[PDB]
Amino acid sequence: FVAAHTSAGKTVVAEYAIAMAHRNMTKTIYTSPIKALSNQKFRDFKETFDDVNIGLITGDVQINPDANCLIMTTEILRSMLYRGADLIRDVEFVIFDQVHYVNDQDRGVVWEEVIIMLPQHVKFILLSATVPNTYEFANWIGRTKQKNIYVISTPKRPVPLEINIWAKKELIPVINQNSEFLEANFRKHKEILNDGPSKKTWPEIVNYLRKRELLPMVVFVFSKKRCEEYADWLEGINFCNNKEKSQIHMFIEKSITRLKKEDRDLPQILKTRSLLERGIAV
Amino acid sequence: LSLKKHNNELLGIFVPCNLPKTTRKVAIENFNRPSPDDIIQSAQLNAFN
Ligand SMILES: Nc1ncnc2c1ncn2[C@@H]1O[C@H](COP(=O)(O)OP(=O)(O)OP(=O)(O)O)[C@@H](O)[C@H]1O
Repeated sequence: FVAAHTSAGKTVVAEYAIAMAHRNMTKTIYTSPIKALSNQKFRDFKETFDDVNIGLITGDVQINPDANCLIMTTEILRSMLYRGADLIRDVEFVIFDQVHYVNDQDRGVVWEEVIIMLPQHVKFILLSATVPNTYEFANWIGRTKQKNIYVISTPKRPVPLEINIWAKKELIPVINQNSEFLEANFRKHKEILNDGPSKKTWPEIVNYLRKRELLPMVVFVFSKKRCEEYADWLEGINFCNNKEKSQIHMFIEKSITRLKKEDRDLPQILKTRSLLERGIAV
Repeated sequence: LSLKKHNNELLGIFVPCNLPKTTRKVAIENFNRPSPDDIIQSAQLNAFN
């Protein structure tokens, strides 16, 4: 059982498990609560491993069912166990990623049933983040399956984070990398300021951070409509000089070939293409 | 008495009449090596103790 901070390198354990299974000529099953992550992990594993066949089993697709490495959803595994598939006899490792996202009601019963129904020759690898309820999951699994499981945790984040506040064309650091609040900086922030964004607000930020070599930016707006307005407010700003635009255009043109000819003229596609040529997206 | 002294050839598996000893030896040598199942079962021992 591994419970480490985010961006600490949890995927190294899964890669080593897959390599061990390939060396022993056994099978591995990878499972995630969310179907969105399955495709991304499938692509990542296909790129990373060249001597190992990778498969995918979801409610929409089914690629290489006979491969030695399979990525599927929890309900797919539940149905497979209920049917009594013959490939389970060769499975050595089952990996559950993002365990801390399974504390829901619909996601909870299927996970417990899958854990209960698994045979005794299968070993477990568990990955998640730091959550208050960590020892209980491991204890329950080790009691139900009567197996030895080790709980491994990390002290702190390998990369540190800081919290700042922006006000009137400069940035005030108020929490440092040690998670210690700075009262004087907050007081100065209160003093210097003595509603919503304006039309000349996002340009005032896309230039200050650009000159500081901190360009890669993700802005969180809690509204579908406000994001489009904010993106449209950024006018006369570009990040592709002459070849990045051509490469992006080629990638977009090749990608949307799978659609029909009259389905590529939709306004959303045109607006996204126009925005993507300058390095801005929603 | 002819049958008694000619067993193991009259009632055996098929081997061609004019088979050179070299080909016979090569055929015998192949079957004295692990089968495809043997190799896979050898490696799976470390996984399932
Ligand atoms: N010991 C290490 N030293 C240097 N780099 C490492 C080390 N371990 C992992 N990395 C790098 O971390 C990068 C990404 O880390 P990773 O994706 O595993 O974080 P994560 O914990 O899985 O995030 P999440 O919470 O979303 O699951 C990898 O590209 C890897 O090169």
